[PDB]
Amino acid sequence: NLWVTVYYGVPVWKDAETTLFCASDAKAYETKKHNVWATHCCVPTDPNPQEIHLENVTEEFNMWKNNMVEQMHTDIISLWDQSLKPCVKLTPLCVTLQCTNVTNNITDGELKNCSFNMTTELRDKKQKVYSLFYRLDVVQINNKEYRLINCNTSAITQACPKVSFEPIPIHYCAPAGFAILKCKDKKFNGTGPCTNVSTVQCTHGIKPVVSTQLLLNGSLAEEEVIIRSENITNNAKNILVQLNESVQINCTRPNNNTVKSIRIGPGQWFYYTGDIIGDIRQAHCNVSKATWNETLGKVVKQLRKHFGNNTIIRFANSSGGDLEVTTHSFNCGGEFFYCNTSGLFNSTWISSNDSITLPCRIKQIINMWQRIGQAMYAPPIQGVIRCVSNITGLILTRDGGSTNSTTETFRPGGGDMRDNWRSELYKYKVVKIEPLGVAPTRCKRRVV
Amino acid sequence: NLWVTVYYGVPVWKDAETTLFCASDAKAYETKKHNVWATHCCVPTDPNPQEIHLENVTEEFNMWKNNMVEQMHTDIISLWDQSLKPCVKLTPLCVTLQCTNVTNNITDGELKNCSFNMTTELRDKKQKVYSLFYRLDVVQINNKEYRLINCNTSAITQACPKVSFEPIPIHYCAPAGFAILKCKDKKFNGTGPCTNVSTVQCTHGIKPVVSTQLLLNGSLAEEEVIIRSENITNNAKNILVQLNESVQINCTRPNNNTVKSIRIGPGQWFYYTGDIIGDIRQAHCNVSKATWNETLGKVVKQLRKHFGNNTIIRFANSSGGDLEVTTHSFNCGGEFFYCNTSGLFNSTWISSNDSITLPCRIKQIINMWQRIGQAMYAPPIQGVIRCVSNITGLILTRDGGSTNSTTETFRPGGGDMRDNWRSELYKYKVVKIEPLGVAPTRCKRRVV
Amino acid sequence: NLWVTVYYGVPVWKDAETTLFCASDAKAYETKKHNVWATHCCVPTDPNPQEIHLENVTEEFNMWKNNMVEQMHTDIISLWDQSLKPCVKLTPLCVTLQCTNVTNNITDGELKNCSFNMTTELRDKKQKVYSLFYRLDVVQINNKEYRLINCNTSAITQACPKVSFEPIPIHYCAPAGFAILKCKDKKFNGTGPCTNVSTVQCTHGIKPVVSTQLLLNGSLAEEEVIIRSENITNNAKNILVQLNESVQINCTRPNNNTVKSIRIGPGQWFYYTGDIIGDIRQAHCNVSKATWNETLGKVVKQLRKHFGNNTIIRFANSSGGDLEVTTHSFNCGGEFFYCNTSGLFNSTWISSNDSITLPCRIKQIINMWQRIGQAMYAPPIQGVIRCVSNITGLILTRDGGSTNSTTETFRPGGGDMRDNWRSELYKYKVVKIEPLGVAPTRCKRRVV
Amino acid sequence: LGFLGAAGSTMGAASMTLTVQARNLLSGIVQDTHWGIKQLQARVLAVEHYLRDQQLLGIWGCSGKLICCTNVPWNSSWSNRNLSEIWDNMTWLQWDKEISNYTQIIYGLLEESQNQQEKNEQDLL
Amino acid sequence: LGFLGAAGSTMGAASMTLTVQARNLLSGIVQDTHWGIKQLQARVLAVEHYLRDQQLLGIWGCSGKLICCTNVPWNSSWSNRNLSEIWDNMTWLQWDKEISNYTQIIYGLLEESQNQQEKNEQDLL
Amino acid sequence: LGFLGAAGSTMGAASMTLTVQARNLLSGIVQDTHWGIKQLQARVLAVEHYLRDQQLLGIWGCSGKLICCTNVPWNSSWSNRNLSEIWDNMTWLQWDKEISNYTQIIYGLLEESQNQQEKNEQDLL
Ligand SMILES: *[C@@H]1O[C@H](CO)[C@@H](O[C@@H]2O[C@H](CO)[C@@H](O[C@@H]3O[C@H](CO[C@H]4O[C@H](CO)[C@@H](O)[C@H](O)[C@@H]4O)[C@@H](O)[C@H](O[C@H]4O[C@H](CO)[C@@H](O)[C@H](O)[C@@H]4O)[C@@H]3O)[C@H](O)[C@H]2NC(C)=O)[C@H](O)[C@H]1NC(C)=O
Ligand SMILES: *[C@@H]1O[C@H](CO)[C@@H](O[C@@H]2O[C@H](CO)[C@@H](O[C@@H]3O[C@H](CO[C@H]4O[C@H](CO)[C@@H](O)[C@H](O)[C@@H]4O)[C@@H](O)[C@H](O[C@H]4O[C@H](CO)[C@@H](O)[C@H](O)[C@@H]4O)[C@@H]3O)[C@H](O)[C@H]2NC(C)=O)[C@H](O)[C@H]1NC(C)=O
Ligand SMILES: *[C@@H]1O[C@H](CO)[C@@H](O[C@@H]2O[C@H](CO)[C@@H](O)[C@H](O)[C@H]2NC(C)=O)[C@H](O)[C@H]1NC(C)=O
Ligand SMILES: *[C@@H]1O[C@H](CO)[C@@H](O[C@@H]2O[C@H](CO)[C@@H](O)[C@H](O)[C@H]2NC(C)=O)[C@H](O)[C@H]1NC(C)=O
Ligand SMILES: *[C@@H]1O[C@H](CO)[C@@H](O[C@@H]2O[C@H](CO)[C@@H](O)[C@H](O)[C@H]2NC(C)=O)[C@H](O)[C@H]1NC(C)=O
Ligand SMILES: *[C@@H]1O[C@H](CO)[C@@H](O)[C@H](O)[C@H]1NC(C)=O
Ligand SMILES: *[C@@H]1O[C@H](CO)[C@@H](O)[C@H](O)[C@H]1NC(C)=O
Ligand SMILES: *[C@@H]1O[C@H](CO)[C@@H](O)[C@H](O)[C@H]1NC(C)=O
Ligand SMILES: *[C@@H]1O[C@H](CO)[C@@H](O)[C@H](O)[C@H]1NC(C)=O
Ligand SMILES: *[C@@H]1O[C@H](CO)[C@@H](O)[C@H](O)[C@H]1NC(C)=O
Ligand SMILES: *[C@@H]1O[C@H](CO)[C@@H](O)[C@H](O)[C@H]1NC(C)=O
Ligand SMILES: *[C@@H]1O[C@H](CO)[C@@H](O)[C@H](O)[C@H]1NC(C)=O
Ligand SMILES: *[C@@H]1O[C@H](CO)[C@@H](O)[C@H](O)[C@H]1NC(C)=O
Repeated sequence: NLWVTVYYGVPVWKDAETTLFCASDAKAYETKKHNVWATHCCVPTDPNPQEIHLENVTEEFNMWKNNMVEQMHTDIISLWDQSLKPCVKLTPLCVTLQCTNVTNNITDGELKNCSFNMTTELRDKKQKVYSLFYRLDVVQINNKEYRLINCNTSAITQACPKVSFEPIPIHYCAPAGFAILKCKDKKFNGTGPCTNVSTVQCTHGIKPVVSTQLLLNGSLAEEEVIIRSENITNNAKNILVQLNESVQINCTRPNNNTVKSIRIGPGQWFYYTGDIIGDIRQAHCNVSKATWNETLGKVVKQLRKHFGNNTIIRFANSSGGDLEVTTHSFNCGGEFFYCNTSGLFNSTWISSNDSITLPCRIKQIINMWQRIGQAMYAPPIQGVIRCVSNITGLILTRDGGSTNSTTETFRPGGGDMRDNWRSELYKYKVVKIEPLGVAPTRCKRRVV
Repeated sequence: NLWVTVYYGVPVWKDAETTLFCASDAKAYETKKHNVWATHCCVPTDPNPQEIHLENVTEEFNMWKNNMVEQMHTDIISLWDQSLKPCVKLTPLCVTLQCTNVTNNITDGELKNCSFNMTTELRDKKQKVYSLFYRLDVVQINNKEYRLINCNTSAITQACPKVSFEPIPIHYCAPAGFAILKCKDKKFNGTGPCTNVSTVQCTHGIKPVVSTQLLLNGSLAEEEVIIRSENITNNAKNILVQLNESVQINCTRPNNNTVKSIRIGPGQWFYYTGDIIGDIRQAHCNVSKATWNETLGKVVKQLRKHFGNNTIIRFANSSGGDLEVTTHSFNCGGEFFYCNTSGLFNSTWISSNDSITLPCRIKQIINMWQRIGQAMYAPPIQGVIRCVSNITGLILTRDGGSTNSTTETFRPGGGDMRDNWRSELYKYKVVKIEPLGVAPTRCKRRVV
Repeated sequence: NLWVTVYYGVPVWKDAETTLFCASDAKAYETKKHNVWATHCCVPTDPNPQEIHLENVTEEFNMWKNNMVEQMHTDIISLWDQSLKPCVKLTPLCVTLQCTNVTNNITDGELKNCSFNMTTELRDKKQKVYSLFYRLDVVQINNKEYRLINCNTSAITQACPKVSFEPIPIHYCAPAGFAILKCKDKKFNGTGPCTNVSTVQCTHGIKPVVSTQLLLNGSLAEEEVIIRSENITNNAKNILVQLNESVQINCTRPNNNTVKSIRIGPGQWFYYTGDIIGDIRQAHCNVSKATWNETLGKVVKQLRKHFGNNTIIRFANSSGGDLEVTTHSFNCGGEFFYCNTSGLFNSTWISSNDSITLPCRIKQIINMWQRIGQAMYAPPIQGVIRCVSNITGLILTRDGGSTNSTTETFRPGGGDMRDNWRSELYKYKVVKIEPLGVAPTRCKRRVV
Repeated sequence: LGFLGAAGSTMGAASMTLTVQARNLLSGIVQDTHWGIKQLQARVLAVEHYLRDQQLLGIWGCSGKLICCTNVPWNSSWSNRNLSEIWDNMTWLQWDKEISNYTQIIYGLLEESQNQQEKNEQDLL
Repeated sequence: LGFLGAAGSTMGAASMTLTVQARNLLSGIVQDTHWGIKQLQARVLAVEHYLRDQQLLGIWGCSGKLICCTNVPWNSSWSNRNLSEIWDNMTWLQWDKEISNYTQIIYGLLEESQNQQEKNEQDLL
Repeated sequence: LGFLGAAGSTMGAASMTLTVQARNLLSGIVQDTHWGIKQLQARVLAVEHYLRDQQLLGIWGCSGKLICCTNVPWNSSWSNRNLSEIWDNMTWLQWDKEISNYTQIIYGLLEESQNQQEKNEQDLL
């Protein structure tokens, strides 16, 4: 007795994967022409109503199957390459250099004094160039001869000194026909249904921060530290630990650098490290010990709900790999740091700052994204760098190999940058609206 | 008692900015494969009804807020760069050269005889190259050594010898939903309402002519010389003077040049100036004095309606700047001329040709658009160049600093190429058609 | 008494030219990352109903006016260039080389032993390189000095050793609104009406095979050999001969090559011919004589229906031109062969294999498509190549100049690659569906 | 019975299958920088063609119909064949050949008759 | 009489020519990598504008009409002019200037009155 | 009350808000070579989806309606629930889960019933 009735404009949707548009936060800060993110995401935001609650609607979320992480990965890499693309190349620097130790005010030889004949603006002439280098960028050929470490593998391009990569919050917005569903459940662990759901046109602004083994400058958890993993019991997976409190880390590049330049072609400029004013000190980062200790104790209270509260949680340092794998990698003041983390994971829990200083390495040729391809050269920065970042979470793995002794070992995980972006993206899902549908009614079409 | 009635297809519009499509004039002349404009604007025209009068419609125009000038600027530059892009680069020529004066049949030394070892098709060999150069492209390094003047600033690319940039008339056509409104009011001064309005699908064909301090080959005013300015009383603005009569200017490159070539790589060809057959003469342009005098007197009659007819109009030459700023810059026969203008502005008006010859400079490395970036190299032209262009208008500024003495001084203005295009564009406006709208009627919808 | 009635969704169409989408055959074979065609036509097929018969519909086909050949030409060339584009260039090899004859186990000197100083990864150093070359790629400069034959004309780029160009069947699919009409008439000669017509969404898969003077690996004719020409009686046109039986041709590169490599820049790798293990033999191809003889006799029976069965058909070899013009050109095992064909056309017909071996030339610098532009360098292949291809048709021309003696001479034609693709494309036509139309009915609109 | 499966059918029989062709206009629903542009352009072109057919039906007052009777009389000068041949013996492809030179005449007339009737409706209300 | 040929005509006279402007929306039917993208973007933009007009007419219940009477009364606050001036003395361009600030009011009201009536039809059936 | 604001509402209550979702299809109205292409492709895709919904409503005879009764009877095999539960207790998202496997059945039936009725109208005229 019922008939099909067709309804158009029906408030339903399906899981969907599309490309979101990016926007800067209404260009609140112009950045002039010196910021890559601001330049790319030139599109403004608008402080319109931000969300629509969906009462009585339960939606299923899974942060490890969230394609927005793939979009950020793709867009971040793509922009970085477009940014570097028009800059001056360093092919002319793939030469043999003669090097000696730098001994001036040095207690540890991290730097080498190297020199070579560099191409000048005329093809007929070369300029003798003398500058200091970090050992991490220099390899012996065999007052020995050395070369740039990557000149056998790929081209090296100098980053334009005029372009900052400083993260700005970026909002991602749905295309017409799409909506983003946001989970506000304070207890959401990254997988399953969420009842506290509202929709948005755009995500809030997320900074495109890149780091290894430690999550920086993200949002904080409410009430408790939340540990999220696709597979908690799998020692092969990274567990993302979101703190409900931040910890500050104070990093520096203490050597007062004097930057020198040279014309190496027709308007082709190269910037070199020059020399250091004053004495030499290792790059380093400082963390208050008690704060760190409290932070791990909080992490332990949470690990225990997954592994047993009769357990022993042991922390340990990185198991092995390259700097890009084992150290805490971050950009500070525009420079690239590779810091030790082992002093942070030297304790176990068994069921006047007094800070810890972590030594750091400085490297100028960057194997960005751990991708085989062109390397970036980071031009030197004049003066001294100091910055303070917010530790907002950790990335850990277990060693496994357990015999159920109740003692488990946790070490820095890291690797894939996607896992940092997941820290904010776990809250959002993209769906496609499907407005056309049918239902039975007690109504036959009138036929005329 | 009235109800909303909705009407679709309503003949109304809004000011709008879009991109117009370009077309050649139905490819009346093929140009073969040797013309850049013809190649880009491959789209034909059609001699269909050209215009629709809009009786009783008054439209407001403002030639200084007309976005079509921005489009021409963008398209002209973009095409020029795409045209140059695939041509052979002159990076191999950024060498040190030894130079001596050219003295052969010279009464004024404009040319230098320079030589160097140039790269040949094999990487193992160089060819000694000897050629003559204009001083404007050559800078001393310090039988002294010299270099190409721009090899410290940017790459220089040789224009393909096979591609002409000779302006062809280009028509600009509206996208669907857009229309171009044309003002035919003979007294229109560039700003305000116009009642003589008709619409067109496309503008008439406008040649993409580039010049400094003098408008060439444009249309003429009817009845009187018309002086147009965004701000008449502002001495900081250019006044565009459109003549109602043309004045011919006869320009030449009198030196019978022999062009020589060389292979400098794998099919990489370079063309050089070689030497000169016969004697040496300065490049120059001729203008009949009386015609010029009448022309300025006509301009004065018009200046007086803006500044007072009890005034004295004094003309003077360029105040300062580079050749690209102070001279009359134009392309003649494919060559780039920078001519003196001071002899044209040596008079004042107080309320058998007998021509004036203006000496000219020839330059081959062109800082096109006064943009910082790659330079173009203009290959030499075989033989002797003669051309005649039409002076159709002037670009002037006032010095200002007036004490109301009633004597005002007018000098060549120039600078921005946009101002030349404005000379034709002032007649046209782009609008968007908005067909959907409402009005009250004595009619309620019948509800069934 | 009849009125216009408008019908929408009418099953009619017009001849039309559009771009078809390409698809691999459902990625039945992955090819990993080593096949260019598979990479480009990443789009899968689907074994859905393949065709719709159109009973009582006669359609007119013309294989020489079929724009699908133009699309294949354009897409094949475009892909080939995109494939080569990112590979390492050989500009550094355009040097002068010293050469001597290779005499080691040689009875015929096809190879030369040449050496030079090659650029290494550092700009300060060169490596002496010794390798063997085929004479076809080497030209004397004038223990004499030689150069790469194309270094005066264009850049040479090394094909990536990781990318195969092995043809895969590619299907071409219609855009929405378009359909492809297929003629299944076994007697269709390439022009005129066809009653055996069905439509398809996509063509069957056609391999993008390139060859000169002999059609390879195509489909076979049913019942008889079919000779197709736009102009049968015009000696200036190629006649396409489609066999109803295949003939196998066994080709080889007998010299057991050892491949050597060198780093010539920052991850820039070059692969060279090294040397040969064992003795030297000419490249060659074998065809059974009797099979070939039967094949030509079948061709003759068909030529006679066009020229008279009282005729004499004489076959002769290529009249002249370069290897790319006169030889049988094909890719075998990845190598480029230029084989003699004259032994195949040494007979006339007048109204234990016993094979014929055709000597072949091997060339590494390829003037692909007979286009002026960049050359491709084919890196050497390790070991020995053997392959067997299917002769599926011939491309012939007549000499003409006939005095009606009844004896006509047929020679290899070739030239344009489009003619090979026509061998399958003759079966298909692209049309645009035009669903909107009208017809008279005995029905006036009811006006209310 | 397939797209264009009705091509050999008589016009009458084929009119009963019009939904078959209508549904193939938007088949793109089911369906490298330089290449991608050309691939995208093709979709845009298909959309404009679709919209034009819809606009014409819209203007003529047949926006919601596959088949509609109109207010334009048939001209024997376009075709002087009887309806019996046209609907029972002839197919649509053949018919298109018979009257294609009048396409623009008929369409202009359809626009005019509908515009007049829409005005009549507004005046009657 | 040309696109916008009715621009100087009175609103009444101009309403009789509405098909003239409607047919110029899809004129793209009759109508270098970087350049081509911009050229293509222009076509896409024209399509979206076309579709929006059609959607609005659709929602308001005027999907098949050039002219439709609605269920929204006219507000004298938008315009207190009589219909005689509006239809016989004034042109559409002038009218747009007179009421453009109410465009969104009228459109919102049209959506509401039609939604209510569509519900009434469904309940009546 | 926002796009999808009716998602938790019963189907009946939600049907009264259908204009809310319809108007969000063409929101692109309000809204670097490689990047620009991808941005443009997204707009083209949204357009095709819009058009397909409109075509289906067109074919089914619901081109001008948000809600339409049809000539296809409801199958208890798709759902044997009563209308009272469906309209008053259940929401549309839940309903979609209940009958999504029959989408293509219902749509095919709708095309068939409308084609038959359009033929009936043409024969009656
Ligand atoms: C986590 O978040 C923290 C901040 O919350 C980030 O650290 C900040 O990083 C920025 C960028 O390096 C630092 O800003 C720099 O300050 C330098 C001088 O500071 C004084 O002057 C500025 C002028 O407005 C005042 O705002 C400031 O209070 C001080 O008075 C500037 O010289 C730097 O400018 C650089 O870029 C411009 C671009 O054109 C160049 O012209 C300059 O020469 C120079 O290169 C820059 O502005 C900021 O101080 C940092 N904060 C702290 C606490 O140190 C972390 O980096 C972030 N971590 C992660 C992982 O994202
Ligand atoms: C007309 O059609 C014929 C076939 O019908 C084509 O000839 C074939 O060409 C392919 C490509 O060169 C030949 O395949 C090659 O075989 C080599 C070894 O063969 C043995 O191992 C394979 C492994 O699966 C078995 O399938 C095969 O039966 C044998 O057991 C491989 O080493 C070759 O691989 C190459 O590419 C890969 C890509 O990653 C590289 O890694 C390898 O190192 C290597 O470079 C390749 O697979 C095939 O044998 C040929 N057939 C015949 C009869 O010889 C004609 O070319 C075609 N003609 C035209 C004009 O199109
Ligand atoms: C092709 O033509 C034949 C006739 O020449 C068509 O056959 C008709 O089929 C219908 C089906 O019911 C019969 O009623 C007719 O009597 C048949 N005609 C004759 C002369 O017997 C056939 O249908 C046509 N094909 C198409 C696609 O319509
Ligand atoms: C422009 O205004 C004039 C009047 O100022 C319009 O002239 C009217 O033309 C109609 C045509 O039939 C006459 O009936 C009127 O009597 C004329 N008006 C007067 C005052 O005589 C003219 O039509 C207007 N232009 C347009 C495009 O409508
Ligand atoms: C979510 O569910 C609650 C009930 O569980 C809904 O509350 C109803 O609200 C209407 C509003 O007039 C009342 O008439 C009903 O009596 C309420 N239900 C009960 C059981 O009291 C609430 O509206 C639902 N949310 C949504 C979005 O519909
Ligand atoms: C610096 O001194 C250490 C001491 O052993 C030596 O090994 C190293 O090679 C020296 N470096 C240079 C560049 O001399
Ligand atoms: C430049 O090259 C010469 C080799 O002839 C070398 O002695 C000199 O040290 C080089 N210059 C520098 C700064 O190394
Ligand atoms: C040419 O002669 C003038 C005369 O003073 C001199 O200054 C100039 O440098 C000379 N140029 C060359 C290249 O010798
Ligand atoms: C080439 O270089 C040599 C320097 O060794 C120089 O003497 C010679 O003059 C150069 N050739 C030319 C034409 O300047
Ligand atoms: C090889 O020998 C032949 C014999 O005449 C000679 O002509 C040819 O030039 C030789 N080639 C080389 C590289 O010596
Ligand atoms: C390298 O160049 C030198 C010239 O000084 C030449 O003698 C030598 O033979 C070259 N090397 C090779 C392999 O030809
Ligand atoms: C269209 O006009 C041409 C002109 O010769 C004519 O041959 C053709 O048959 C005409 N077609 C129709 C349908 O009248
Ligand atoms: C719209 O509002 C502005 C606000 O001052 C007013 O000046 C203008 O006349 C208004 N237009 C209409 C149509 O009411």
